[PDB]
Amino acid sequence: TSSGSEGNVKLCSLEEAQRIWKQKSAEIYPIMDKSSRTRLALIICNEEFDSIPRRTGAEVDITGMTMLLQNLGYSVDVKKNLTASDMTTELEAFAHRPEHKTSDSTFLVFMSHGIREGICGKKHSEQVPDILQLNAIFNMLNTKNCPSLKDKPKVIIIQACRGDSPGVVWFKD
Amino acid sequence: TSSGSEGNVKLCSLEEAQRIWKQKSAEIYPIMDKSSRTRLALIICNEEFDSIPRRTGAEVDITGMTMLLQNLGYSVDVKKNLTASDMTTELEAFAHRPEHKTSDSTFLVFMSHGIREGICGKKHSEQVPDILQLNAIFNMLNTKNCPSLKDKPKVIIIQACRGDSPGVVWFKD
Amino acid sequence: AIRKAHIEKDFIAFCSSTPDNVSWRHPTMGSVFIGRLIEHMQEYACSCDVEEIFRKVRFSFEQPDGRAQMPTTERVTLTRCFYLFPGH
Amino acid sequence: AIRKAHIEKDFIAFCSSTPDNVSWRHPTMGSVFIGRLIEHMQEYACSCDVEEIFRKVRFSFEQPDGRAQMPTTERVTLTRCFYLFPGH
Repeated sequence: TSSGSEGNVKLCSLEEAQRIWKQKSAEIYPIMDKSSRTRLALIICNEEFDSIPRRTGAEVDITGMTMLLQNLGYSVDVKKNLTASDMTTELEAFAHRPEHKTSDSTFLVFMSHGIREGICGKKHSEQVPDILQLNAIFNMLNTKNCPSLKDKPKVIIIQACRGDSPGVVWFKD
Repeated sequence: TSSGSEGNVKLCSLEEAQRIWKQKSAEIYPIMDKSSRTRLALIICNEEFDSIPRRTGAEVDITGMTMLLQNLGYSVDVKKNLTASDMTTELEAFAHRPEHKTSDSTFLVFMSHGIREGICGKKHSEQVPDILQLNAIFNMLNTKNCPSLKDKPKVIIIQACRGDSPGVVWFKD
Repeated sequence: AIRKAHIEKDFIAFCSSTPDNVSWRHPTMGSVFIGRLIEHMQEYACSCDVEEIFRKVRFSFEQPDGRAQMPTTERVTLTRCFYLFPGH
Repeated sequence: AIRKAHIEKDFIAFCSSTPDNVSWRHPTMGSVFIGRLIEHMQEYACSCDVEEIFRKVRFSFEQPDGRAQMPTTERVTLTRCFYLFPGH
């Protein structure tokens, strides 16, 4: 039933779970006790911008990803319409959350306009770029800057253009 | 026995192979008939440089990778001590090889000094950089520039530094 | 006593398209990558590790239409399989 | 008739270390990443797809010594599993 905490996410049965622990021995990330764990996730979505077109439909993305991450056991912080500077501040704050110490993993989701260089902040324009680089995201969440997530999977999801090209070539059929 | 064409590579038995095709249905790359296929691989290794220290032990790497790729069914071209310009020329020539049309896959292996920006050519110095970017490698082998490898796995292996840092942090034990 | 740890490890990034290329967003249905990711996570979190799920998402994009994109996994330092074990 | 294909697809790159960081080469034994890659390919090509083999190589580097490195898989657009089927 979709009325449960896991919503539309299909459940892993105990039979499935023990088979998974058989197919792969000591090569699975450990999960913490459901009763005591404090999993966190972060969603940064830029929909309304100063200079670039509004991202109509972004609310559908926020709703879908928020509910999915909750279904998977994560407490989700949603931040909207941030400059690259604000994104950096929010990511640093996220890295400092005490809940990560009693968590086994994290998800970070970024949704915005993008260019080859990276992800657009709310103030971005061609004349005055406002860009967050993927490299900065990794640096803020690594073992130096986020020791609480040492040895724990950190999944980064990015919805953004990476350039202007349609991404296709023709071939004779 | 290691006297065979596959050398020290453990063989996949017919029993293993059919089980693999059961565990995963239509989600495996097709392999071409062994009798007619013409698999190619390329190894570019820079050992001797104008300005930077000689890469002692590089011959061990060339021997090991060449024999491994042959064991896996690939005809291996080995190119040594190339400028970034020469590497680009060699990669373009490799992309144009007619054998790729009757191949199911390729391996490209690059071994050199490296910096954050990319892979060092033989002439590289801090004053006059001679760098091949990973981005250029992908572009030369993509569907536009290498249509013969459309839908076929292209595995790129890079042995090189990516900066000066030891890659470690301390934690209290 | 102090001990050394890798500075960067256990990351996986999943981007909506390949470098240089666009990603698509429907004004009412939302971003195509996001929708597809959710559908695959819902279906496969129970049986597949995250790397495998991302592969399946990529496979679903394989036959391009007028609005093409190919999601890409980037900068992967997962040393183990990441199963979500939904319900646990 | 003409048909559209993705410009970039079916790639996997595997680098010897993470961005910013060194990779090690022994003067007589060769590069540590290369040696480790060969050993894992020899052992696992028969049973594991290339993505899985690369994961195992990463796992083997997990406990850092005085010469640490963490190989990284990059820019992955494999839509299927790549099994080498050695001997076939």
